[PDB]
Amino acid sequence: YPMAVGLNKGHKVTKNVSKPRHSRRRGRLTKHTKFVRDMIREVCGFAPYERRAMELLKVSKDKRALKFIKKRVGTHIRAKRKREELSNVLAAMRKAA
Amino acid sequence: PSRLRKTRKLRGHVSHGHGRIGKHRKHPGGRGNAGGLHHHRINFDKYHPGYFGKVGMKHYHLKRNQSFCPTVNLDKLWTLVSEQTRVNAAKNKTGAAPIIDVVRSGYYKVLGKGKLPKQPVIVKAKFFSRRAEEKIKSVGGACVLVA
Amino acid sequence: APSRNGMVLKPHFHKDWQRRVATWFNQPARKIRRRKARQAKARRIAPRPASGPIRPIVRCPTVRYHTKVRAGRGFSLEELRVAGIHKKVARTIGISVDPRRRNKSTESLQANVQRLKEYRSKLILFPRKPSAPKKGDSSAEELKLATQLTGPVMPVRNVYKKEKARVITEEEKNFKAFASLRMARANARLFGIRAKRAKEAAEQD
RNA sequence: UCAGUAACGGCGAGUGAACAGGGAAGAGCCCAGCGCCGAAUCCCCGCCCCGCGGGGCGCGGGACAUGUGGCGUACGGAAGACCCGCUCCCCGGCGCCGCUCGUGGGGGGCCCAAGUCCUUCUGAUCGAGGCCCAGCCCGUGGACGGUGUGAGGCCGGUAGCGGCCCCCGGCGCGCGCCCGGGUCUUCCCGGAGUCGGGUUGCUUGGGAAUGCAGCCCAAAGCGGGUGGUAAACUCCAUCU
RNA sequence: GCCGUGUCGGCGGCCCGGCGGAUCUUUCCCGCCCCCGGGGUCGGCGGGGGACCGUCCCCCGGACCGGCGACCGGCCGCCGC
RNA sequence: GAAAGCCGCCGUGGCGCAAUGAAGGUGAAGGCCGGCGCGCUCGCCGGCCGAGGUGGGAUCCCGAGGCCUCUCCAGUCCGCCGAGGGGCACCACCGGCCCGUCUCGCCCGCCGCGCCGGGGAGGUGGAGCACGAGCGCACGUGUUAGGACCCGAAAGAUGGU
RNA sequence: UUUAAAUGGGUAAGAAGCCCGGCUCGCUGGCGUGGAGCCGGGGUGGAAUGCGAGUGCCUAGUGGGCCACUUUUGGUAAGC
RNA sequence: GCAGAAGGGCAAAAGCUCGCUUGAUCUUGAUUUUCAGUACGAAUACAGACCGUGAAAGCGGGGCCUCACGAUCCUUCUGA
Ligand SMILES: [Mg+2]
Ligand SMILES: [Mg+2]
Ligand SMILES: [Mg+2]
Repeated sequence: YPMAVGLNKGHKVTKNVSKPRHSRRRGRLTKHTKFVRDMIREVCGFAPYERRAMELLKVSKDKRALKFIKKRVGTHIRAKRKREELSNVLAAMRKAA
Repeated sequence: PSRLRKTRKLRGHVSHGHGRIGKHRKHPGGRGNAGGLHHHRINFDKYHPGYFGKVGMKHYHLKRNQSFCPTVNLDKLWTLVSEQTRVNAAKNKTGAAPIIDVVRSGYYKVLGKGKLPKQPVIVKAKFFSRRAEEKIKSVGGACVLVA
Repeated sequence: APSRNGMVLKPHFHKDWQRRVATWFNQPARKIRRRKARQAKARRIAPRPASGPIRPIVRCPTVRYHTKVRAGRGFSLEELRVAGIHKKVARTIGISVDPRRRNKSTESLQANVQRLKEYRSKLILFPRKPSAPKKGDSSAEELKLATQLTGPVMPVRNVYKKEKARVITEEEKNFKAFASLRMARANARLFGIRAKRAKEAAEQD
């Protein structure tokens, strides 16, 4: 009993299954590229804000750490993603020892 | 036609139809809608009541395609098909009612308007009003909905 | 400046507009300049069809226009994939290609594949010197005309169905009513609120 | 067309887009990266194959360049190995023949018919007249100059008129170049002081900031951008 | 000899007749979907076909007027030669 | 001939055919007849129909009676006709319907029984409905924006000598 | 200010009026009360004089005024 | 005397004293005054709630009446 407004809207067609367009698989990690970024962050090191961040992230607290990452790296969706990969260095520094 | 107008008939007369005293100059009341609250106030009420102020909600970027629904009410409903249909509909065989879908005639909603005739229909619209669909269910017709 | 009962108006002439004026005096002169650019483009090419390649069946967007059928841009590689022709071969067969187009319905997919194979079955090629792969004898006896007019396979042909006559039965005259519009519209907006109160009785214990 | 609409505005005066939709026209591609090929690449100089109106593929020396020339590759995916069924191509240059839709272009010089009889006048192109063949020509009754108002006296104008001179785009002998497609298997797969954030300016219809710019801070990699009300959570769509 | 308008008929010309219809026909003809090499109208799809209705093209009869649409005959009264 | 002609599966679109609300949105037909439920201040089924009613209302219709060279018998006509009738447009009034809000209230519905849908009765707000009148073109008057009926400053700005 | 003119101002001088019969009401309420409304019926000559009215749209000019009787304010008065 | 500037009004009162109270509340229209016959302000007659007072009829939705005040834009609070 198909109708235009409501919760099952629209004229009913059947979906075309298709392998997705190749542009959409663009920011994947592609293991050789994982090797280049993981090798080069130990020949080069950490930024001065993310050394101060991981010396708040081991002792001080975490709500104040992300409040420090909120201001410098831009948004909130970027500040958590930075805060969790500094914590995965801090976990690999201490708990892998 | 420069011949048929007031300025040929008014040539010879000194102030050219504007007066010795008032002596029409350029802009004695201001340009445009100047002074609409101050010295042209009595013009803007008594002829444009409502002209000053906020009155509703702002809607940024409306699209005049989301709100598009044309309407046909029930007197204009039998002209969407031929007159050869309805004369063939009622000549006493069975309850065979024709379709009338307003969507391939370019209408989306069916509103109410009295004197829908005695024949049954099946009417395929996107929307209906409740006055409209109970005129249809009282002539023995049906009301089928489409997306 | 205003007077008796009139219109309050905004002529947008408060800007120096007599320099930016556009008069269409060359407009008959440009209509016979782009007829002669169509005639000397028709006779210049070939017996290849005038007004260019074959366009697909395409449905318009946006609620107001989604009941009509429009001529599109190309042929959306999936439709070229099913029909069996190659993507770089196709545009010298006379077939337009739009690679950024998506097919997510199946009926509108199979419509243009039917269109594209109907084109290939009414096409005659010319070998340079008469080798003719995928091609045989005399060119459909000189192809019955020379060149077509404003669409090779009549690009719109927006068609409607018959739906001849039915009998007003039970379960059809009785249910699908205005109450079904009002209740379905209300459940569309009371869906997220009612799924929130259900969580609140799920954390009730 | 949307539309003087959404929107902006001492919300005053005023300003003010876009998306669908109908048309005109329609055409698509390349690279860095990531890998592969013994730098397989390019420039200059010298004498020649052999040439007109001069540019080369051939030969020998100097450089460029591994801090990366070239080939195959570009997100619509790609490459390689398989397997499967086809196929021998395209490009310019040379000589000449055959055309060219208004009937290719440029240039010069040519092409119908009263100066008849009477008459007015400074002078006629005036006015009258030409048998029952309609006085003559007309695919030529545009125009202008000629002692005044001219189809026929004179340039011309008409006509896929004719002949002349030069020039152009395209068939066919010799150079130059030449394995594509499908199916499966594995590997590969991307642009940073940029995005973004804060703040300050200018701009916009863009309004809790449309765009731009300065300064400061400054990324990620199931990432990033956008989804027209700031923010958090969540799902989806879409692009790269 | 004549055409105007309702009434038809010969369904004649409809298959060697025009167009129009969101009339009908799931037995016609073409490439396909729904189940167990075949098959079920088993519901249709894209197209062609041929019935029906609406209006316009002839033939016989019939209706009125023969209307600025007309010729011949006879009549009356003019007319020039 | 920069004309004219045509298209129509070139009508997309414009304006009109529907209004109202800030919006979500909703969205203009009634009366009678015959019966029934506490014919309960409320209503229900079926038919007949169909833009309601009142007061005015051009025109039209009917019209006793009236009007003719001798009287009783019959015809067309025309003029005069008190009165009566159906009443155009339009005006005033009353009722009705649709949308926004208000008050008072009871009942019904189920792609799912709910901080769910629909209905009622009264009152008010609307640029509404109540058998469509618009569109295109042309002309005239009026108002406006433009140099704006003509002429007229003291100024201000930009770039130069 | 008890009293109180002349001139002046309003209304009325019929058919939309008058009378009678009936019926709706959820208003009013001893009451077939009261009041509104609706329907139907009955009788038109209702002061003088003059005159054709009713109605809508569009609309220019004007927005410095001045004088004289009579009535009055300021001023000694004024072509104030 | 009635708060006050005047005028009008007022006697088992509209004054004076006392007793309860919050109608100086909630809501829709109509009307008058100024007037263009617009607005604000002020006022009047209702209607619908909810109340107060009184034995009750009634009276009351500010002051015995004539004056005592204020748009759009913006801010703020309140309401479902
Ligand atoms: Mg004037
Ligand atoms: Mg200056
Ligand atoms: Mg004037």
